[PDB]
Parts: sequence; C-alpha cells; structure tokens
Amino acid sequence: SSVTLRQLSNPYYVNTIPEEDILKYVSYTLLATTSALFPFDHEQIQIPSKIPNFESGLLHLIFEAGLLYQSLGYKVEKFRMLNISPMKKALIIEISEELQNYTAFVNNLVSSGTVVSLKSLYREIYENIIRLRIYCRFTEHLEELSGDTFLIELNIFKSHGDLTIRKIATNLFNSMISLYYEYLMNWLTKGLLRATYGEFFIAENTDTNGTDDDFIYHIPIEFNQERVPAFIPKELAYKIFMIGKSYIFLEKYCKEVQWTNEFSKKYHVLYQSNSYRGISTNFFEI
Amino acid sequence: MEIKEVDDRAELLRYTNNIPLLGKLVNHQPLWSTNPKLKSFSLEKISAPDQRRVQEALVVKDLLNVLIGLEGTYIRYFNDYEPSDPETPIEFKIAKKMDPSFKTFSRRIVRYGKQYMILTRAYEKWSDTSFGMVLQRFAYEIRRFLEDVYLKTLVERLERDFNKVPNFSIRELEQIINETEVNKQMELLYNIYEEIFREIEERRTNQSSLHLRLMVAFDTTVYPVPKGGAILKIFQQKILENLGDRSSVMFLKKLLNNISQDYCTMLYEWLTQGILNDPYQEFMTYDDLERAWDTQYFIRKDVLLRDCDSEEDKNLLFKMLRTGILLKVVRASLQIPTIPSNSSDITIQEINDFADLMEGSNLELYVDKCYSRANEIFLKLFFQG
Repeated sequence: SSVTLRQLSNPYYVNTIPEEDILKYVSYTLLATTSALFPFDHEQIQIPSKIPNFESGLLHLIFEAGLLYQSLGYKVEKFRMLNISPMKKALIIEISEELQNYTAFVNNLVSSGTVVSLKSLYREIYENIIRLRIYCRFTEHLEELSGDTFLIELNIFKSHGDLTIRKIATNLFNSMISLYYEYLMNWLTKGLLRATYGEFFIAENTDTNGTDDDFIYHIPIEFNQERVPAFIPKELAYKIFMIGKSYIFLEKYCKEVQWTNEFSKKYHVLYQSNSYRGISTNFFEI
Repeated sequence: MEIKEVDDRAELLRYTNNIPLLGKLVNHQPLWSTNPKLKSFSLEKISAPDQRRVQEALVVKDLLNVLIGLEGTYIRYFNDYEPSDPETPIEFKIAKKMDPSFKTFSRRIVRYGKQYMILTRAYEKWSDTSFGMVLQRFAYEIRRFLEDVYLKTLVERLERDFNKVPNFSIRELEQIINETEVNKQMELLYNIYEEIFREIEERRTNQSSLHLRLMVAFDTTVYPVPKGGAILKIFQQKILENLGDRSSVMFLKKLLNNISQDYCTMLYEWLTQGILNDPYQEFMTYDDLERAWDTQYFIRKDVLLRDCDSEEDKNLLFKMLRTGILLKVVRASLQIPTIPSNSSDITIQEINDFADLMEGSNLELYVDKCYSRANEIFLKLFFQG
C-alpha cells in the first residue's frame, strides 16, 4: 500500500479546480486584480461555486490583503487631487511608499516561485497583512480633521508596547515633526503664520470688535492654551509665544532692523543645524 | 460535488469603531456549519471497515485544516458559535459514527485549534491602549510564536509530508508535534492566559514619617485590569510552580527577558536619574500635578512586585523612593536635567538579566548599591556645595 494519501483523496473530490490553478488565480488577485475566478466589483469579491468551505475561508483570509490594497489605493487617488495641509501629503507619500513596497514584495514572491500552496502564501504575507491593517486603521478620518490631531495621536502611539507599531508610528511621527519643526522655526525666526491651515496653536485674529486693536492698543496674535501638543511643556509654550510677540514688537515699531536680523540669522543657523534631533532637550536650550 | 447555490462573497466590514487596532477587517466566511454549500456527504456510505484507512485519509484533510483555526468539512461548528460575536465560546461537533481513530486523538489537536483561536483573539483583545504596555508588548510575542514556530514548522512540514510521504501516519503526526515540543509551549501560554483572565474577572467582580521621615502616603486604588507588576509577579509564580522542566524554564526566561526591556530601562533610569516617564501609568509610584515643592509621592500598591507587608520589602521600597527623591532634588538644585556618569566612583549597570534579579539575593544588592551612590553624592552636595 505504498501509495499517496492525497492521491487517494483527490479524485474522490471530482468537481473542483486543480489547486495549482487556484494558486494561479490567487497570485493575480492578491493585488486586487480581476480575472477568471474573481471579478472585483471595485467593492467586493464574488466567490464562485465548486469551492469547498475550507477554500472559501482561506480565500477570505488571504484576500483581506487585496481588499486593503484597493481601499488604500482609493484613499491615495482621492487625495492626490486635493488642496490640503502639507502633513496630509506627508501621510499620503508614506502610504504610497508602503503600497509600492507591498507591490514589490508580492511580485518578488511571485517571481521567485516559493509559493506551493495556499497556506504558504498565508504565512508569507501575514506580516504584510498586519502592516497594511495598521496603516489602514491609522487614517480612518483623514478627510475631516486636521493634522496636529494626528501628531498628538502618533506621539501617544510612539510608546505603544508593540515593536511593529513602535517602528511605524516613529517613522510617521518623525516626518511630520520635521515639517512641524519647520513651522516652529518660521515662527521663531520671522513670526509669520503662513499656510498653517489651523494646525498651529498660535493663531491670528481678524476681528471687528475694537476696529483699532490692530493699530495702536493691541497686537492681534493669540495663544490658545488648549492647542499645544503633549510633547511641548506648557511653560516653554509661553516662552515661545512671548518670543514671537517680542520679535513682532521689535520689528514693527521699535525698528531694530540690524539687531533683529543678525539675531535672526544666528538663531536660524542654530536651529537648522539640529533638525536631526527633532524635539529634544538641546532645542529647549536654544 | 454538489452545488448549494450560495452567494459566497468577500468584502470588508462596514463598522470600524468596535474592532480593536489589530482587529481583522474582512467579512467572515459563510458559515458552512449551518449554511452548507456544495456537499453534504455522510461517510456512512463509505463506513466499511476496510475503508478505514481511506476514511482517515479524508479525516486527515479536515484535521490538517482545523489546526489553522478554520473548521473542516466533516466538522460542524456548535450552535453556540456566532461569528459576529467576539466573545462567543469555542465548541464544535464531530460525528461519532466513524471509527474512534477518527475521533479519539482528534480531540487533542482540536483543543490546540480551540486555543489557537483564543490566542489569536487575545492577540487582538490585548492590543488596546488601556491595557498598558506590558501585555501590549506581550502581544507581540504571542504573534511570533504562531507565525514563526507553530505555522512555519507544523503547516509546512505537515503539508510536505502529506504530499510526499507514502501514507503518513497520524501516530507520526503526534510524534512530530511533540518532537518539536510545541504543544507544551503553547500550553504554557494558554495557562498564563487563563490566569490573566482570572485576575481580570476578580477585579471586575468585587468593585467595593514616624521613623524614616518620608513625606509620603499610600494611594491604594484598584483598576479593572492588571498591570506590569501583576504580570511579572505572575510569571515569577508560574516559573516557581514549574521548576525542573529545563525547556520550560529556558522558554519562560526568554519571555521574561523579552517583555520587560524598556520597563527595565525605566526602572534603571529612575534609580540613576530620578526621572519617571510613564505615559501609561504603570510604574510603581507616581508624582503630583495630577510650586513643585511639596513633591508628595504616592504608592500604587496594586502594581508592586511584593506584598510589602513585612519589614524587608518595605525597606526595599522605601530605599527606592528615597533614592529617587534624592537624585531628583540634586537635579532640581544644580539646574541640570541629567546626572553625569563620572560624578562618583560607584558605577551601576542596567538590568541585563531581569530573570535572576527577580528571584532575590541580587535585587537588594542592586538596590542598596544605588542607595550608596545616592547617599555619597547627596551628602557631598549638602556638605561641600
């Protein structure tokens, strides 16, 4: 009886597809690309007949990846045509790089031909399943809210006990805090409020009560206590607000052009030299 | 072989606000156990005794399936299971009509699968922020044990043998399961999970200066879920309960070393700089500011590694608190956020092997070496500066 048990079992199951062609079709669809057995209607999958419950469940488990790929693709295509905050496109570009890396990994798997059965494909990509899953969950409300919300959320997540979440959150957080570092530099070196779109805690006030409170008796720059992210101590926030107001007060009326400009260039160099530390004690020292 | 004309379709899930961070977002497959499709065959047609090998061959397929957490053709889910329920229990019927060789040993493996499911769900349930970091870091570990030890060994090896070996035997199935000793490891994780659930249910059940001159008071409050001190206590208790299994000891030691890396970083950093950074509120004590002159400190007894009932553990805890406060005031007075290493002779290291340090006979040695460092620098501060 030196015969093969799966050979003893396969012709018993007469009306099913050779598992080799199942692999053939799953490799195409893994990137949510329609073909003979699975025509994505851009929103779901129709799994046909002659497919045992086992195969159906495994196709659920695997095709999670393709569904995520399509959803994230819709997100990316939907926002690349819009006018939004720069941190938003920071998220867009990072998600796009993730999508490209997933593409490369999947097609490299297909090329090298280490796929032999469904469960092999399962184990090969389960990590990338989780990566795509986390990337999806982090941007559930990209359309409505502002970026600094995401800055705070990601700052909280930086200490997540998961190593994978550690790495992902740290990368996203690093990129946006570099851009936000640019915002802080702009405020501390020129005192402007350009192109912040409400993601910055120091606001400008164009108001009609006291029409002359931008002429003589007031300076229309306002510190909103509740809008400071948790990685900045409150007292240093007061310091920063007073620094900007100081610069405005000197430039607009005091006319300390030479002193303010030399001071500005010196400190401009001083912060721009330390951008690779982000937010840290050295920056607080300056 | 038949067709039941069932609209089996795959699509992501609509709701997002109740499924945890790592929770799966795909719809559940269509419920063969009550909505059958494409075959309902009773092996009584082929229940002939000579067909026994043939029968188990079919059986083999289904069993090689369930271990990945997906039910097999000749296995029905019990009426209790509901996929939309995240907390539904796990139980499911297999037909007694076949030879016992089908049913007897299978119960062992399906339990694996049962626990394989719960761990996975635990792998998700503990992903939430409020559960603190330790279990959260622990989450990572459980995932690895599946995708690098359970699957890459068992699934790969079992499928290869079932496709190549002439009439691979279920007896050899057991032999290769235990020859890689995975079952015992998985059982250790299982029982640790059961104790964690026990502590959670206990906390969900019952909701209701003299000598040392420390300006301190207790803050005894209970939270619904256990934290790091509880977890570490638990691992110590389990390793104590299973002294002797060398593989078990080594596995648990690796676990303890792996989970508390940055926890040890936090403790060491506090003992050598008096700086406490616990964005999850898991550390042993916590500060005020819920001006910074009456820096009153409180004990959250619920996370301490010891009952703190006798004199010696109280002594250890109080030396801990004093050492932290001393270094803190040093930093406050000298207007420097960091203590340079070379300020003194007594040099200290990190807890590179927390496993043995937890046992005793070295914990206090580390504690009082740091105490000596604190005293010498502090006294030099108020005697020379």
